[PDB]
Amino acid sequence: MLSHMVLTRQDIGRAASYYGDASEWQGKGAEELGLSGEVDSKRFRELLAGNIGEGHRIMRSATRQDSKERIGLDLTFSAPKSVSLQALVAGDAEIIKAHDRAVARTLEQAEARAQARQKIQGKTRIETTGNLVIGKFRHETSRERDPQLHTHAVILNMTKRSDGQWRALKNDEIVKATRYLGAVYNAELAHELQKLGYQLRYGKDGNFDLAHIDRQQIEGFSKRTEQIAEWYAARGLDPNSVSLEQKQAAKVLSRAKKTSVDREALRAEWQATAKELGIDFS
DNA sequence: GCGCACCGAAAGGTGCGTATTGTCT
Repeated sequence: MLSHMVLTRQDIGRAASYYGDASEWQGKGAEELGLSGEVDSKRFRELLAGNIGEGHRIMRSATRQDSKERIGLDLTFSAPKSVSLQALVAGDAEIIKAHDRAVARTLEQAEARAQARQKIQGKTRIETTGNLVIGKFRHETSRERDPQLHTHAVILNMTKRSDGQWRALKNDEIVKATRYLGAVYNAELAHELQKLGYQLRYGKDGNFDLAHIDRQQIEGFSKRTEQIAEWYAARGLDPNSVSLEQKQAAKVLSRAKKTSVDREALRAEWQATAKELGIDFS
C-alpha cells in the first residue's frame, strides 16, 4: 500500500517523530547536500524548516501568510499483512531487506518526477529537476501493536533547479502518481519475495499476500482494520460507498496514539498469537 | 494551478489542488 500526506508547519512535530539502518537518506538532492547513510535528526528538523544550512538563505519566503507553509510530502509504504508476519513474527530478515529495496526503487521513480517552477519575464516554466532529498524511516508496529512493516518516506519540500537554485517542490507529478507508485512498490516487493522462494496469492485489486497464510490469520493480526469495520457497522454505513469525510472519521477517530512497549515481550506475544491462529510459517 | 493571489525581492516565488486499493498513515 502507498499513501501520501502533504506535510505542513503543524505536522513538523509528527514528521520529526518518525525518527539494517532504520533511518536512511535517499535522493540525488540528498547527495547534493552531502547527505548519505543514517539520517541525522538535527539536519532533518532544519531541512523540514527549509534550512539548507550551508550558510544559504532560508527557503519558501514567497509562501503566502494566509496559506500553510509546506515542509514536505510523506509517502507511507506498507507491506501486506502476511509479509509483515513472515518478517516480524517468523523472523525472516531478508523480507525486511526486500521491503527496503522495493521502497528505494519506487522512490527512484518518484524522484524522476521531481519538478520545480521558474518564472522568466512573467513566463512560467515547469522544470523536471529529477532530484529529491528524502528521509526514510522504517517502522514495524501498528497503532494497535500488530506486526506492521511500513516506511515513512519523508520527501522534503525542496529541489535544486538546473540553474543551481533551490526551490519548493512542485509535487503534482508525484502526488497524482501515488496509485502508480504504489503499484511499483507492489511489483518490486513481489519480485523480491519470489526470489526468496515464497509463493504469492493475488486477489484482484493488484494486492497480494503470502499464499501459506490465510485471511482469518491475517485478520487476527489486523486490529486496526477491525476497529475501522466496527466504526462503519456502528454508523450503519456501507464501506463500499462511504464518503471521504466518513472514511477519514472512521480511521482517525478509532485510532489509538502510539504508546510505549516492551518489544521483546511484544514479539513473544505475536509468536504465541500466531500459534493460536494456527499459522504455519513453513 | 486548470492560473490566481499573495509573498518576498530574483520583471522572482509560493500555496492552492492534487489524492480516492489496504495491511490502515
